[PDB]
Order: sequence, then structure tokens, then C-alpha cells
Amino acid sequence: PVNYYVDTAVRHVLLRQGVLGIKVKIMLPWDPSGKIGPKKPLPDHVSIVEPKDEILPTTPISEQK
Amino acid sequence: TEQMTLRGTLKGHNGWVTQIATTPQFPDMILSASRDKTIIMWKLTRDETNYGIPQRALRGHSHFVSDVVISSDGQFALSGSWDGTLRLWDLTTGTTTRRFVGHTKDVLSVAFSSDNRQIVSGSRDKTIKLWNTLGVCKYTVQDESHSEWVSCVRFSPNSSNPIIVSCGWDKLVKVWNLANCKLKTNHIGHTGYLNTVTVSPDGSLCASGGKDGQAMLWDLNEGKHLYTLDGGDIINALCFSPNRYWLCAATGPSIKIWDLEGKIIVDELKQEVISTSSKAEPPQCTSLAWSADGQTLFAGYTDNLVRVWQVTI
Repeated sequence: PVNYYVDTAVRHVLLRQGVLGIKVKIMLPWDPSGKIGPKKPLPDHVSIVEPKDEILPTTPISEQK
Repeated sequence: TEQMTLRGTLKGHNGWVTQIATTPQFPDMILSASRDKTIIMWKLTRDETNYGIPQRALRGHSHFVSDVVISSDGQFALSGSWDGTLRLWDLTTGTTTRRFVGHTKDVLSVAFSSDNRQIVSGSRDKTIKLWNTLGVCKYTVQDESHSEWVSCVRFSPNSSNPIIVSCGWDKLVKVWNLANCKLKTNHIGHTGYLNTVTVSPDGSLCASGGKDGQAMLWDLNEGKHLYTLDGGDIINALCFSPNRYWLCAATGPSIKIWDLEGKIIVDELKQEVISTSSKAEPPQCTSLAWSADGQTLFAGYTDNLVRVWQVTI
């Protein structure tokens, strides 16, 4: 996942006493479509769909078209 | 009243028996499907040592075989699979003459039309689908279909009302007109998902069942409800007798029969104990078939066997 969730750069700056190093790393948000970040999710992020709108009681009936 | 007795057993399988099929054309032959990917054709015998032998095996499907049915001439058989593909077999060579493709998941049941000129199928793909015997699809039900997996599809046996019936995991039973390609009627009542639907040979009644353990009767042409029978724990399969006013059900580890004149249980069929250190000690019954003679019953099980019962006085 490091090959598509992390963006990185390395740079040099020269001051009067010598060179300093800079390193920057950023971790991207998941974006299902929109190109802010990757469309592919993290490998261990399971998500469960919610159950909806059932009726508990029933009685036998028929309905013609 | 009449009472059943155990005749013998058939042993040539390596996974759960999924279905059995029979015809009046060849009373020494039966055909059965399994989770071992293959369909067996049996030579039955009246010898005292063993009731039958595996004669040929059909091997072309790539996952479990879910349903199997035979042509009214006894020359051909049709089958569906968990690989999503549907196949027609010549029983003389043991070879497929045609292959049906166009489901995109997993196929749960199939049937031939009563004239044997049309084929129908149901699947986890939520669509009922109609086919010509030349392997070409002709209609798709789409938006008006079940909201969940289509568990079963069947034809009415009579010619003067050309209709099909179906049950699904959305706990509804539905009736459809063939030539008009449309829904006729819903039936509502069951609390769990449905495993099966069946129709009487005179073309008059449905029966249906599943997780709720109740068998419910319904009219085909009057369009209305009839009485409910409490089965027990669960319903795996249902069938009517060919020459008695009886309904039969496979229910967990046991098989049961109701006489519909006066609505009473005739007998219940059970297995000798093998002591087991856990719940569900006995193996379950998965499928049923009455012989064309009506006097003998075949039943399939999760222990890789087919068990045979005769009627007696």
C-alpha cells in the first residue's frame, strides 16, 4: 500500500555553514472517484452494509396484477 | 393405512447429493447430481447383495451441480452449476450437444417446458431467464423480478394454462405468464427465505417452504390461499405423489408425508443412531424423488448416500 497511499520528496538547501537536508512525506485520503487520492482501499478495511426497512409481522395474503 | 420400509442404499459419490431425477420411459435407470462436480447414471437391480451400480458419470462442469432434469423421451438431460453455465447432455454417449451462457454469477435451478421445446432458469444474479433449445436466450425479467436470490422456478404440467411459478430469498412466491412475458400475482405470508416450490400433477395447487419450517398451499388458477402445515425445523425439498393425494417433505434429518384428505401425517422416516460428540448428530436429507410406479421413494443426503424406501401394508 506504500506504493499508492504515500507521496514523498527529498531536497537539499545550501546555507553559509554548509548543506542541510529536507525530507517530506504525506499520506493521502481514499477517494472513490475524484483524483484527490487513490480509488483502491486499504487491504484490512472491511465495511458492512446496513440492514433496512423489514416488517417483523406477517399474515397470508395474495395480490394480483 | 399404508407404511414405508427401507429397501437398500447406493454408495458411488464423493460429496453431498444435490438432486435426483427419474422418468416413466426407463424404470431400471435413475440420475443424480452432487458437490463432487459430477452427475451419476445408475443401473438399478433386484439382486439381494446391493440395489444398484454406477453405470456412467458426466464430468464437464467446473464447480458444484445444483439441479438436473430429464427429457420426456428419456434421450437427454439438462443441468445447472455454481460455475454459472447450463448444459444439455446426450445420455447415449454421455456428451454435451449444446452449452447455454449469459448468467454472470451462479445458477440455482432449471426446468424444461411440458412440450420440451423451451428451457427456464433461476440464479443468485436476481434474473429469471428463458432459452430456446438451440442455445439462444429469448427474454429477461429484470426490474419486476425478486429483490434477492431466485431460489427456484417451475412449469405447470397442464397445457391449457401456460404459466411458471417461482420463490426467492425476498420471501415472496410469484406467478408468471409464458407468452405475455409478465408477472400475474404475488403471494405473501412466509417469515424466512424459501428453498423450494412444487405443483400437483393435475395442475391445481402449489406448495412452498424454507427456514420457517412451514409448508403453505396456494391455488394456481383461483389465485388464493389454502391451509398451512407445520413441518418442523426446516424444509429442504417438497414433492406430490403421482397417484395418491399426498404431499411429502424433506425436513432436517427426517422425511415426512401428509395425507391431504383430513390433513394428517401418515408416517415420518428416520435413521439409525451413530453416536456423535456434537449438535446435528444425524446427516440431513437434501432431495427426494418418487418413482414413476409411485410405490418406491429415493432420498439423497449430506453423508454421500441415496436411501431407498418401499410402501407396505
